[PDB]
Amino acid sequence: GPLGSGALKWVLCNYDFQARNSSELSVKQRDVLEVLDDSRKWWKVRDPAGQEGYVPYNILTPYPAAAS
Repeated sequence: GPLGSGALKWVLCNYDFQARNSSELSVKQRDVLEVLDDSRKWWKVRDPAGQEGYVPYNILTPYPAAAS
């Protein structure tokens, strides 16, 4: 088959978290966001409205697109 060159790495939230301090951003249990930085516990992500902000990785989870 072909090689491809466009594999993004989204995350699915598992708990809600209100955040508006200065450079933080609120998230919800059904929100889905794309990871921009993972250097520390405060991951940086982009929401579907076009903003950005920091959030703790502990409430975020991978997007394996499968469950049981």
